[PDB]
Amino acid sequence: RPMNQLYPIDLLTELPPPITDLTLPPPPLVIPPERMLVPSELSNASPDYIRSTLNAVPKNSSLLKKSKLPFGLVIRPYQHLYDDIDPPPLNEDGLIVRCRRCRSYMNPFVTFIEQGRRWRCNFCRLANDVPMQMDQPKSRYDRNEIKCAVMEYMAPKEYTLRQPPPATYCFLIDVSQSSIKSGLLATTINTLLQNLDSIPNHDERTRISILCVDNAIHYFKIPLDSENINMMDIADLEEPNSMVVSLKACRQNIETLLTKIPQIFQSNLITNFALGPALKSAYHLIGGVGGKIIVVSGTLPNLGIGKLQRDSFYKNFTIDCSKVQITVDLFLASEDYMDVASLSNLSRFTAGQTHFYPGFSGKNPNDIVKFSTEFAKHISMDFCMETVMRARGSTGLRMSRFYGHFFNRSSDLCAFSTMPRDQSYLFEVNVDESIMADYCYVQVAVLLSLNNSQRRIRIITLAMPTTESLAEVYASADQLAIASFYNSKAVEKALNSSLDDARVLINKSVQDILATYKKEIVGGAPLRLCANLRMFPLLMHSLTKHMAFRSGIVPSDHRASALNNLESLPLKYLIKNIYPDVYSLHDMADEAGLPVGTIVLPQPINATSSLFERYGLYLIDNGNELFLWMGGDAVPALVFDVFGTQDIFDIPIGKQEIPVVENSEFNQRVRNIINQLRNHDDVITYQSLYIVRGAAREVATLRLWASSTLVEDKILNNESYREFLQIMKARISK
Amino acid sequence: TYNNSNPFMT
Ligand SMILES: [Zn+2]
Repeated sequence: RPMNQLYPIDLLTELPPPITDLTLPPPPLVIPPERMLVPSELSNASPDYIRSTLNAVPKNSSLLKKSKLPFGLVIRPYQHLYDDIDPPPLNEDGLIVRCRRCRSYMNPFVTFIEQGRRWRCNFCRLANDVPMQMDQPKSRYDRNEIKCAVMEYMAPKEYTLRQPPPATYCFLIDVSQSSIKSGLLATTINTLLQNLDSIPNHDERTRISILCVDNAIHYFKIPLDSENINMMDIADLEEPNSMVVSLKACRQNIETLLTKIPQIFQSNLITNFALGPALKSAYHLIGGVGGKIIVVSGTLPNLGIGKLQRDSFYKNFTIDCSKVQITVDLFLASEDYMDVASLSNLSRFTAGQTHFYPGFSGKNPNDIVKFSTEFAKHISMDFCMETVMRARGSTGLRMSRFYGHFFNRSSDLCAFSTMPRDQSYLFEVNVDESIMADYCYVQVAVLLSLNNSQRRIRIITLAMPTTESLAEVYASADQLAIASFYNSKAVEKALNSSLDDARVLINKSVQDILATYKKEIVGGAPLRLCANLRMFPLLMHSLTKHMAFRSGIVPSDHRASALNNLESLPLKYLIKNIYPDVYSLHDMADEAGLPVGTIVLPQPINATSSLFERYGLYLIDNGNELFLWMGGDAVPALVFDVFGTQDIFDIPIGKQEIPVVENSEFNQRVRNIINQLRNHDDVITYQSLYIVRGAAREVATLRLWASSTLVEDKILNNESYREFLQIMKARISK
Repeated sequence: TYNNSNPFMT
């Protein structure tokens, strides 16, 4: 069969690295047409929903252990922030054909035996009876579950205990002095004000609630608009209707309320923020139905249970949340220590997310734009509730570990009190018994309650050829999925052991593979590997230089933040966060910077200072920020086209946007590119821009930060990518 | 921890 072939390469002959590879699809999934009931591209799972680190699965353990490649699945149930965008097919007859033993769902890989009266489960080989219902002008082959690898069903009654819940929100806002002064409260209020209609309300049942918190927990009774402020203070930190209300029936009142709040705490001098108590308050406020507690704060919890200093209460809270289907999201914006490392556990184990805004300050107009844009997109994001996810494997395969934000204790089931749209997840697979078939399969199932009072079950079925050829296993390895695998193992290692241990784990992942390939597969002295794993060494090396794993000094909050982001980022954004897209703008092609409303972007250059001409203009996009680097020797014409002036020392410095320079088509093109890199319908990230000038203190600090993004270069005591490869070669030698 | 958008800020 067309088993993907091994394409040997010499890593030393490919420098700079062919970074265009970061954008190629993974190796093909060699499945002949006969194995699929209705052959088509939709008959096997798309890499967008699931990506196996191995697209040619080792037929047995000893071979898996010998490959030294990991077996993991990058799973992402949703592709966009809004469900109306490119949804999978949706079944509605309520018929759900499932195996009696394993419980796997009918899929494109089952085999109909005995005149099509029964089907043999492809996961456990059990013979099952085909319901007469599967044939009621279309036949069973016109059905999605048989035509598509990724499809969805409307769940029957037995898949529900209680009636689908409404999308419930509880904004727990920090109204302490730090919040007032910084403008976080103002910005938070104004944003809610400007997006009440952005919040999902597909069934008109969406419910909201607002808790303002300082040293006491301030509540608000919101009457129905039709029957036209009641602030109920509670200072006893040891201690529903009209508190959690209809966004629709109280639209004007919620608006009236949010408008007054800023004035209420306008002159607050209290510096207390009792997160613990408030959190328990919100818990009881929505626990009877479940929902999201969205915390906005710029002040370290310092009063009541759960206070922190420069705690396990939170972990216990997440355990309780898993009992009442509550998710917690956090927006931490402050110049002071916030202990993202501790607070991020709230979101982490409740399927929520934490967003960190270092040095946030209203005094900086650009700080407002970033916080607002993200907070707005985040609250507008669709999501599920009471969801659970699991992956079933065919005989011999077993899910062993689960990574990402959700709740999982001693099962193979991942609980999502609410399932967001902007995250990714990873499952490690183990091959126990030897596989006997030429194919093995993996099926991910999501039993969910959509934010439209509907019960659904989303299925993702993946089929992979088995092989005994170690060479074939390597030729079908998904480098980006693998990078992601080790990225999660590294986060675990760090978060539970040490940063250094995590570095050791990252570098080892590369050495073992390079060592294995060299000895397990048959010139001068090259560093051998295959084409599909060509970017792996570079990705792991670059990972060791990421702010999340770097050696040396990195502020506590930044670090925790970076770790939290790398662990939940969608593959696409993960690879870019590790290795950045760098654009050479001064010698930009004429197409670039202009429409094809989507703008065309220049081709990315390698992430190295070797290419930064002193007279050039470069734009760096690392998924977190955008750096506009202008060479200290830029010709006045260039400095002009971009900022209006001809003096390069007069340019804007730091966190600032590019000015609108009239009659400069070049300035428009630069603005187009930036705006293009800023729009995503799958994540909420708004990337602030930092303008840096090439070669008073701030300028040095920025050059330093921007420079650190060029992960191919040497930094302090971390070698360059070139040297890294040399080191590895020396290590796998005798 | 004094936070700054730039992690390299003194
Ligand atoms: Zn079965």
